[PDB]
Amino acid sequence: LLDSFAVDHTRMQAPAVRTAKTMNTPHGDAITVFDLRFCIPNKEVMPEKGIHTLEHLFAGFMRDHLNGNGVEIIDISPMGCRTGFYMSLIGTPDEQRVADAWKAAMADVLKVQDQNQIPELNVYQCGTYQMHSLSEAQDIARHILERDVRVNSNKELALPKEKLQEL
Amino acid sequence: LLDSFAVDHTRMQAPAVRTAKTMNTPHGDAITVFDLRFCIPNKEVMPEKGIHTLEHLFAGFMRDHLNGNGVEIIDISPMGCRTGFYMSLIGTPDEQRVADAWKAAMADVLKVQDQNQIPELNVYQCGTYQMHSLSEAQDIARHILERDVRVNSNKELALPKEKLQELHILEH
Ligand SMILES: [Zn+2]
Ligand SMILES: [Zn+2]
Repeated sequence: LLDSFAVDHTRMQAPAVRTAKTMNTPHGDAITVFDLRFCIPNKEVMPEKGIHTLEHLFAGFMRDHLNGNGVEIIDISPMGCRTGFYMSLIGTPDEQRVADAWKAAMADVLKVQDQNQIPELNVYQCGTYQMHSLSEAQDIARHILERDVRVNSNKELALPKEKLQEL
Repeated sequence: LLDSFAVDHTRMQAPAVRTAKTMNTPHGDAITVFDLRFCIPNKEVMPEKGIHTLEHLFAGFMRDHLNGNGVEIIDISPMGCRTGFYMSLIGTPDEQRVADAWKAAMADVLKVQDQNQIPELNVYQCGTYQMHSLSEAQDIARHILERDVRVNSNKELALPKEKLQELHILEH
C-alpha cells in the first residue's frame, strides 16, 4: 500500500483491524484505508477461489453494516499476498466499529445458500467467473468468527531503526 | 455515490482504462476509482506471483507518473479474478492521462533488474514473501506495452435494464 506506516509483519496478529493510512482531501475531508488482516503473515493464506467469491460478497455486506453515520466505503479489494483485504473509505470510524461490521459481514457470508445467490457471479459481470468457491469463502468467514478480530496498533508494530537498517 | 456502472464483461476490451465509479466527499472533493483491465475477461488471467510482485512496484511507479496537477492516488490493488487492478484516487483525470501514466509505469517495471530493487520484499513487510516472481511481473508489464491500452466507454459496455433484470432475476 502506497505511503503507509511501516509495520512488522512477523509480530502482526490476525485476524485484526488496523489503520494502514489516513489522507485528507483538498477541502479537508478524511480518507482512511484499513488493513483487514484475515491471516497471520507468512503462516496462513486464503485460497484464490474463496478469496474471490468472498470479494463479491464482502463489499455489499460491509456496506450494510458500516456505511452511514459519517462513513462511506470507496472500495474493498484483496491483498496480493492473500492474507487480507484493504478497505478504503471516506470518514474516520474507529477500529472496533470496523471490526464489529466485519464480523457481522462474515456472519452474512455464512447464510449465503448457493453460488446462485452471489452478486455478479456470471460471465457478463465477473472477469474470471469459473474462479469461485462458496464453501471456501464460508470457511474463511467462519475462521474469522472463530478466531475473533483484534485491533492492531501502528505504534506497537512499528519497525525500529535497528531492524530497518538491517534491510 | 455519483455514478457506478454495471458493464458487460463479454464485450470488454483489454488492456484498457475505464472509470468504474465516481464519488464526492462531504465538502465536494471528487474520488474516482479506475478499472485498469490488464486481461480480457474470461480469456486471460495474470499469474498469482507476478501480480503480487507487480503490486509491490505498481503503486510507486504510478504515483511517479500520475500524482500532481489535481490528482492524488489513494490505493492500487488487485482484482480477485486476476484480470486487472482497481485504482482509487482523489481527482478526476481523464482516461488517456491514466493510460499514459500506466504505460510509463509498466516501462518502469521493465528496468527492475533484480529483486533487491523491489520494495518491501522481505518477511518483515510482506504477508507472503515467497509468493513473488519478477520475471512474471515483467511479462505482464511487457504485454501491456505490446498490446497498448485502450479507453473503454461505460455507455458502450452498459448492460441494458432488461439483461440486468434477467440476471438479478436469477438471484436467490
Ligand atoms: Zn469476479
Ligand atoms: Zn507482499
